[PDB]
Amino acid sequence: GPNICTTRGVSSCQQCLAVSPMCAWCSDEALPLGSPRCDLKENLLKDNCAPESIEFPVSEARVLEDRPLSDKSSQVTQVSPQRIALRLRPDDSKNFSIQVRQVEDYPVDIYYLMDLSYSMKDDLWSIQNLGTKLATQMRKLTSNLRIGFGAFVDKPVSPYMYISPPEALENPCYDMKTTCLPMFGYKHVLTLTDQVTRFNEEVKKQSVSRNRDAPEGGFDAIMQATVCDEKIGWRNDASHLLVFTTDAKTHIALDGRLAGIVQPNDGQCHVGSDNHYSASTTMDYPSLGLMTEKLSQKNINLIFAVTENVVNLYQNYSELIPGTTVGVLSMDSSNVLQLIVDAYGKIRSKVELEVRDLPEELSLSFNATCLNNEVIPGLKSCMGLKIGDTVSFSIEAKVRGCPQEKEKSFTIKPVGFKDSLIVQVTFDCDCACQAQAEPNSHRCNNGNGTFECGVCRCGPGWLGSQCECSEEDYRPS
Amino acid sequence: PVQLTFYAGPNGSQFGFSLDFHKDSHGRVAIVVGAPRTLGPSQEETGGVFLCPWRAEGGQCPSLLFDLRDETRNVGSQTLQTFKARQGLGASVVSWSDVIVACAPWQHWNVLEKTEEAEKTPVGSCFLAQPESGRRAEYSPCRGNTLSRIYVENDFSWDKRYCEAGFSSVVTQAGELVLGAPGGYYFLGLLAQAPVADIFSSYRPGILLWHVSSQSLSFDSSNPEYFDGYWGYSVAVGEFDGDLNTTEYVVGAPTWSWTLGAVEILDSYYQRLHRLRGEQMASYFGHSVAVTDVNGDGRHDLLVGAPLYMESRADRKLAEVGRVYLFLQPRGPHALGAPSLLLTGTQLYGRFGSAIAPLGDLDRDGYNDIAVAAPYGGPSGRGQVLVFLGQSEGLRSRPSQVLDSPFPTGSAFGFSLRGAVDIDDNGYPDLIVGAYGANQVAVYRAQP
Ligand SMILES: *[C@@H]1O[C@H](CO)[C@@H](O[C@@H]2O[C@H](CO)[C@@H](O[C@@H]3O[C@H](CO)[C@@H](O[C@@H]4O[C@H](CO)[C@@H](O)[C@H](O)[C@@H]4O)[C@H](O)[C@@H]3O)[C@H](O)[C@H]2NC(C)=O)[C@H](O)[C@H]1NC(C)=O
Ligand SMILES: *[C@@H]1O[C@H](CO)[C@@H](O[C@@H]2O[C@H](CO)[C@@H](O[C@@H]3O[C@H](CO[C@@H]4O[C@H](CO)[C@@H](O)[C@H](O)[C@@H]4O)[C@@H](O)[C@H](O)[C@@H]3O)[C@H](O)[C@H]2NC(C)=O)[C@H](O)[C@H]1NC(C)=O
Ligand SMILES: *[C@@H]1O[C@H](CO)[C@@H](O[C@@H]2O[C@H](CO)[C@@H](O[C@@H]3O[C@H](CO)[C@@H](O)[C@H](O)[C@@H]3O)[C@H](O)[C@H]2NC(C)=O)[C@H](O)[C@H]1NC(C)=O
Ligand SMILES: *[C@@H]1O[C@H](CO)[C@@H](O[C@@H]2O[C@H](CO)[C@@H](O[C@@H]3O[C@H](CO)[C@@H](O)[C@H](O)[C@@H]3O)[C@H](O)[C@H]2NC(C)=O)[C@H](O)[C@H]1NC(C)=O
Ligand SMILES: CCCCS(=O)(=O)N[C@@H](Cc1ccc(OCCCCC2CCNCC2)cc1)C(=O)O
Ligand SMILES: *[C@@H]1O[C@H](CO)[C@@H](O[C@@H]2O[C@H](CO)[C@@H](O)[C@H](O)[C@H]2NC(C)=O)[C@H](O)[C@H]1NC(C)=O
Ligand SMILES: [Ca+2]
Ligand SMILES: [Ca+2]
Ligand SMILES: [Ca+2]
Ligand SMILES: [Ca+2]
Ligand SMILES: [Ca+2]
Ligand SMILES: [Ca+2]
Ligand SMILES: [Mg+2]
Repeated sequence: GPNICTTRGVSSCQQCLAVSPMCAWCSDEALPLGSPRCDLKENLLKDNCAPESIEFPVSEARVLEDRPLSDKSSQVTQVSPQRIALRLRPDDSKNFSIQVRQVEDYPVDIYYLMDLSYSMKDDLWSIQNLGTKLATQMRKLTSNLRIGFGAFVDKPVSPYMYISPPEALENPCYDMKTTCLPMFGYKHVLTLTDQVTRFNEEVKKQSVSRNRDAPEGGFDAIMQATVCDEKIGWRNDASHLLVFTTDAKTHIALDGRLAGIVQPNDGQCHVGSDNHYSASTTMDYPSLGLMTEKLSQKNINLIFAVTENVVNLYQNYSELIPGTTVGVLSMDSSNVLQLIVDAYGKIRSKVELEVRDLPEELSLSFNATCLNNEVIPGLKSCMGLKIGDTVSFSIEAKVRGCPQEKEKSFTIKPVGFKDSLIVQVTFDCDCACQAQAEPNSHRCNNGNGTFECGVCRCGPGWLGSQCECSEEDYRPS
Repeated sequence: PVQLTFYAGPNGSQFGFSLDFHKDSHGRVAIVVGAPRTLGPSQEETGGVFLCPWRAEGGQCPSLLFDLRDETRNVGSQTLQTFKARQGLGASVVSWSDVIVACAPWQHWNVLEKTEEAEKTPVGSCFLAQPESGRRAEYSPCRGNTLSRIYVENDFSWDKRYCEAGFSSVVTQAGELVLGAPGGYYFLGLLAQAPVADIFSSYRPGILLWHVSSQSLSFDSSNPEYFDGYWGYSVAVGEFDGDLNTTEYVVGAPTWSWTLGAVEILDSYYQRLHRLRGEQMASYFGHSVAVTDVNGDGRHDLLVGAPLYMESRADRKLAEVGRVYLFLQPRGPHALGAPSLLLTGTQLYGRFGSAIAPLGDLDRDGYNDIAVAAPYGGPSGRGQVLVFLGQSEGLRSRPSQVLDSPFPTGSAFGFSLRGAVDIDDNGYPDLIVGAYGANQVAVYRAQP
């Protein structure tokens, strides 16, 4: 039938093909009475004229770099294929599937709070191990990890500390005739870092202090750890873990009334250039609500490692505080390592992608097929991605017209992944046969016109097939 | 709301830590306010007591004269030194007849005898002021000649070195003052009851240490469950066993039995009559226990605040709001059981239940009404006070009225408040809130 190629065209190969992609050109000479050279490929085949000169360009996607994705040693292939080469026609659409698989391990930042009370001394050694041992567990579980720790005793205010004799201020252990360092509220020791040896050395360097009341200000230390960002150097794009160690009761909110401190501990950091809680004497123990809010907002999981003697207290605390876990702090920390592994096993990442260096003229559409094997249109990322899962996205790109540049290069970058997909697109507006050119030919009415793939275009108006109709003549009625 | 007077004080002195009402024999009613960090003539923060008269404009008040000078007494080859520096005078102020009792739990007291010393621990000393007679006496059951070594050798039994005397103060109808100090017995806590007249008569100048024959201290308990429980954090006086003659003492401990907290009702002889335990743990059950017949049938009822209580409404999200527990005394000689009622707050992290100040009856009809503190409540998170209109059945969950905190952030408005006393003699109690953060006290008259 007439279709669309035959109509609204039949002037040149470029315009003839520009009507629609599904058009073909018959370069070889044939009968012009049937309006050939612009019609469906099937119609041209029925009309012959296929001496290897058929001009029916199509869009073909060529893969340049398609290294296999990592399955498990210096490749780390997260996106495959890596580099794509594509050829497009004006007013055309084509689809391509891109697969992405997780390779890199999940980063982790761990904070360790230690008590340095006199009572803790007997168990102090043990808690130190619980630090370093825990680090070892994360050393064999992941490659990217940061670890930091801080120490706490109690607020530096009476009656929590001895004031008589005056030497008690610099050495409260006067009754026992022993030397102990002054008791302090909170003292951040090591910021988050990958230097495990320095972490162990600083943990071992810590000593013990003395206080009066059995409860200790662990809530202040927890709030300081979970409230300071620059001092602790938390990473936004990484999981966070907190491990607090103790042996005896822990101070709770409103206890400072005994020492004369009533102002709460707000969600602000009060440790700068001194590694000390300057406002400890004027800030009260934060309640469980503030700590829970900080943990939820910062996405921090808290593990209370305590001795079996008062383990029930911290079991009750965990029951009251969602998201935290309880473990036994003793010669063996298996009950803590198992809980840490279980918590780390629930970490879930997200796979999102963005496109850059693309002119707004081109249009794009996509569908998502995650591990659920369900095709969803309009969603560029599912929820609940785990290491080893492969996600395939079918992106369909449509281009209208032929850009003057004729060559473009754009990038598809997954969110949080350095690797990216580089796609180079080319366009072929002109026809191959036009390479012949033949500016002058005797068939254009004795060399008075231009010839192009079987059609003579001549003069400023000469439109006849033989290039003889002229511009003022050829006016039949 | 307009008639909300403000009483100020010295700049940067935490004016409003504790407040109470005083009614001297002259017939003039005043507000006693204790600023722990009052700046004295020596440019040192020790503590001050302000007897503000009822003034519409409020403002600064004439600080009542008190012995802020250290007394280096010598007796019995021993030196008694009163370390009044940073003593926090005014943490608990009460009145009875023409006597004003102002206690300083942080007033460190020391005894020097050769190398050994008693240490300047916060024993707690209470000044008795009688302006009409111009008398300034001192009372301190915690103070004693016993040395630290004696306490250490006897397993710390009857440890009266860090009592923090005067943490809670009550005046009985008979005329005997009862002081509860949770710091006694090595933070276990203790109670000491003594007539005011006996101590006043036995007081002599320049002594600072003298045994009182009429003193009655609590009996020490060796049960580990009481260790670090703070038995004495809140003290109330009432009747629960039906004996009108005898006065029963209710002691609310927030850290009793591994932070669970509880309230113990005991007879006048410091013998346990009944015990009550909270439902949820870590809620600070026992910060302030009040005794009042909410139902109104002649039997006192117990009110306990738990500011740290955590509740949940949707998604099983445990959020800290606070709670109030009501225990009703059963008719006849019957022991109390589970909490009669439980009331929950609205604001998040408001510490609803930190302090409970009885208001007696608001509408003066027969139904008792109470007030509770939310020191850091409100949409902004500055402070709130919730008024509960009691009912014969019990206490309504939804408060009748809520008062916000006009002071800036950090004022901790509502932390300390007292009621059940009328200043203008209008027939209704007048509420006072000791906002220490702003160094101001807010007085508002409750108009039903
Ligand atoms: C004691 O009482 C004061 C109230 O006066 C409490 O608040 C303190 O107020 C003083 C006011 O002298 C303030 O110091 C001033 O800070 C100014 C900057 O804000 C200084 O520069 C001033 O700037 C003005 C605006 O540009 C200008 O007009 C003026 O001429 C001057 O140049 C000024 O010189 C003073 O140094 C304190 O910062 C302020 N403190 C706080 C914490 O806000 C004070 O808090 C009370 N004391 C306690 C312990 O609470
Ligand atoms: C915090 O952790 C502790 C563990 O250290 C949990 O202890 C548990 O406490 C409950 C009681 O709340 C125990 O259940 C029973 O308790 C009764 C004693 O309570 C009795 O209660 C009745 C009213 O029901 C009263 O009339 C009685 O006078 C008396 O007070 C006891 O007799 C039972 O045998 C039984 O133990 C539970 O056993 C106990 N568990 C352990 C391991 O000790 C505590 O529940 C927990 N806090 C919260 C809020 O769960
Ligand atoms: C990625 O997912 C999208 C879903 O939005 C797929 O688009 C769908 O593709 C199919 C062809 O595979 C289209 O089918 C055609 O539908 C038209 C009617 O619109 C019909 O006339 C044709 O005969 C044919 O059936 C479909 O319309 C289109 N849209 C939807 C909503 O399904 C896309 O194909 C997927 N990617 C790949 C590479 O398959
Ligand atoms: C404690 O309760 C008892 C009752 O259980 C109260 O006892 C009362 O004491 C008064 C005296 O103070 C008694 O009055 C007496 O009356 C007789 C005449 O019958 C007279 O001769 C005496 O001189 C005396 O005035 C009264 O009868 C007695 N009550 C009873 C029921 O016998 C006591 O007052 C209470 N304690 C306090 C401090 O209130
Ligand atoms: C063991 C004495 C020294 C304790 S401390 O001053 O060094 N403080 C400990 C914590 C602690 C507190 C109290 C305690 O029980 C004290 C026992 C009190 C017994 C009371 C019981 C009731 N009757 C009076 C005595 C044990 C340890 C520190 O880590 O710094
Ligand atoms: C992209 O679209 C083409 C068609 O435009 C799809 O081609 C199909 O390829 C499969 C084999 O891979 C054949 O079995 C189908 O018959 C083809 N269909 C058509 C209509 O040609 C192609 O699958 C799509 N996806 C990708 C990644 O190229
Ligand atoms: Ca220990
Ligand atoms: Ca301590
Ligand atoms: Ca009785
Ligand atoms: Ca009753
Ligand atoms: Ca009423
Ligand atoms: Ca009034
Ligand atoms: Mg300790």
